[PDB]
Amino acid sequence: ITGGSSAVAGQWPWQVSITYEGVHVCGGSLVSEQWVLSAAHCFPSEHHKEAYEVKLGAHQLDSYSEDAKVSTLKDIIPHPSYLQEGSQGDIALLQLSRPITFSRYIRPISLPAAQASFPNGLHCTVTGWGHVAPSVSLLTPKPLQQLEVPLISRETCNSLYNIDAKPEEPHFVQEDMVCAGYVEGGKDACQGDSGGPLSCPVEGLWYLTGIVSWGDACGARNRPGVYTLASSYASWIQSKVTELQPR
Ligand SMILES: NCCCC[C@H](NC(=O)OCc1ccccc1)C(=O)N[C@@H](CCc1ccccc1)C(=O)N[C@@H](CCCCN)[C@H](O)c1nc2ccccc2o1
Repeated sequence: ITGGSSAVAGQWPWQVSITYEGVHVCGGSLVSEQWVLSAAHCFPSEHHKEAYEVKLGAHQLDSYSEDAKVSTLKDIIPHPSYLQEGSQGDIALLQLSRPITFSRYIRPISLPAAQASFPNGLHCTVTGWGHVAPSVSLLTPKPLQQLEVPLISRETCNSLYNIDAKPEEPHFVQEDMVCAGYVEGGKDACQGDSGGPLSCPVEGLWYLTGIVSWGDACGARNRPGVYTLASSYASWIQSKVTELQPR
């Protein structure tokens, strides 16, 4: 996250860190005791399931905490429509090896229904431990960063992405995607934020509106972050989780 601030411990208790071979690669959002939602693109086919971990209840990734818990994965379920980068369906259900116990620092975020609308301009928050500037990693001890971002329609977003575009480097915001951020840049999600929450306030609660997906250069003007809409997958998530792990 570039241009944000450090959250306070426990503020975003659904935020998880996903690591591959012990290195943070992506965020995720806890959605039940044994399920995490992240980005499909965080889980390429060449990676081995056994090398992933999920760290929950963390604030400073580098700091010891008796509140943080680390898990392996039993299942990685990318949405079947995700074919390649920029594809629709950049979303994955992750089943933890075992169920965790909710705590003050580990709590799920509510999923929106399929027809949840989050209107343009809504001030949502994206969080993560990804880069704080182009190719600049968050400094140890890696306190979770947060950034308030207003929602930007895919239509506006597409037109912004066209400004000074390289015709070879296309960027198309699809119907399952939304943007959020600022036309002048300097404030966005960045590399290593992928997979994490865009959390939006609705009726006193917080919903997982978006999953950090892609953009252009960290904090580039005319390039607000692109997110997969969780609402687009609410039916699929409910179906998958209900069949695989009925309550
Ligand atoms: N390197 C600086 C420049 C980065 C720009 C790049 N854009 C791009 O390729 O457009 C292609 C396109 C073509 C056609 C239609 C649309 C899009 C980009 O966003 N790539 C994603 C990962 C790949 C990806 C690309 C398209 C879709 C889905 C996934 C990335 O970096 N996502 C970050 C979060 C970024 C948050 C908003 N800026 C997450 O944290 C993470 N995923 C990563 C995977 C590997 C390594 C680092 C990663 O970081």
